[PDB]
Amino acid sequence: QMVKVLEKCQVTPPSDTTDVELSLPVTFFDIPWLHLNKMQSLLFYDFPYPRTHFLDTVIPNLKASLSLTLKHYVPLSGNLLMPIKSGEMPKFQYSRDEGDSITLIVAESDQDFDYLKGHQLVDSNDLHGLFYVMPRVIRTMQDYKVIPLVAVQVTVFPNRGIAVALTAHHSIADAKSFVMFINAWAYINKFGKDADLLSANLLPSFDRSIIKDLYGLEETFWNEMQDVLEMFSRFGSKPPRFNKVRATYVLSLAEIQKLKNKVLNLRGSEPTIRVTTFTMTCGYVWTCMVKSKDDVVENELEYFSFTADCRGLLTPPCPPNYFGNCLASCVAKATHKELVGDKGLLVAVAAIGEAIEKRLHNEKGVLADAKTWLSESNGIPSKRFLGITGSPKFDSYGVDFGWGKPAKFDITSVDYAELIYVIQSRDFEKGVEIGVSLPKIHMDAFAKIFEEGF
Repeated sequence: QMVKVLEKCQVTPPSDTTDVELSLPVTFFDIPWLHLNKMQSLLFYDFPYPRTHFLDTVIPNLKASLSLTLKHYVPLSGNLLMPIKSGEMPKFQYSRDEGDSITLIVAESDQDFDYLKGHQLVDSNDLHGLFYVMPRVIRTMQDYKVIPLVAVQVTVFPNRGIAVALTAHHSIADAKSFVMFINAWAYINKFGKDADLLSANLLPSFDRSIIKDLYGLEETFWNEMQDVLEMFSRFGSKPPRFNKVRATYVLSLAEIQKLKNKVLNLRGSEPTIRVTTFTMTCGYVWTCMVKSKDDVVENELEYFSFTADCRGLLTPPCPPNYFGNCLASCVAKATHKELVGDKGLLVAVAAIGEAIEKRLHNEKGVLADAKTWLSESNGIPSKRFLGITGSPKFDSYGVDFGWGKPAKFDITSVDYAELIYVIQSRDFEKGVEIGVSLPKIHMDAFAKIFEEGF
């Protein structure tokens, strides 16, 4: 590692313009995600300015803007409170009398910045190295442990660029919500204290009185998770040495059409299939991902799990800007023989759409079968699995602290699993950037089959 830390500090919300306390409940949507304490989000920026300007001006204004935007995102300055004793339930808490506050790390790195941001093969470890390791438990009260929610590590590459590296506990925000926060923080820094986050649709909602647990999912989800939380809680927070490299792929909207029509042409008349930019991009990626395994050296089932934002399907109406987890587990299944065969792309896209219709588009309600979300996931062999985090809906390249849009946005937390992430493309309007992570021998296999599909 060539990352040297310059300063560690604490960012609090504004004093005397906040409540001394804010307690927040743990809805049944948040419970599946309680054991995941890393939802990393890296953002590289071109910054052709002297390290002096960085420290003199850039760090203050970020420290400054972060404080202001915290008065609208208060829970992010608090912690998660995990129960130590049976019969108590988790919660979120911000106590200003505890000096609750996000840890900012001011760092300086001496690596090649144009390398760390590129789309060509990038060592995944170099990327995890730019993130601060949040503690597992910052203090133990008498009912619950206190687990931190957010830390950011700003890191300068002198005369090259800046890398903003955030780390959120997955209990407090899903992909949509966490990107809203990053975009408010950027927005208030760029424009200033008199920045209208409401008008910009970057104003959260923490009211969960309208989140109602009508199917008793909260009780069921807690008890299934009990086993998981014990096992996964004893993982020291340091990033393991990943034997995985990162590569980045870009599809135009037109290259999605070349995939769309490829599916339509493959005589997908028989049953009409739903063909969207999302189901396309996964469909094609999953198909390549399955084939890559073979070229490295069966006829079992391959699974592809993804999340879906229920905020729009809930009842009562749940605000679009509701902050927190609000996701649905979807698991496509398909035959290895079929996904690698002549109709592989067509099989995959059909499979992914057939998973949303039974789950999300379940014409009986989203939560109708939700007592099963937690018990399908575990029935996936780790050997036959693909996952996708993020969504083209989220404005990942709109995070502009005042230096321009980002050079790259990397959901770095993918390496912890057989995952890919799909992000709004930076340079193409309705395109997508697909972040893939694989060992290099494997990764070469992927890209080959990825290139050949056109």
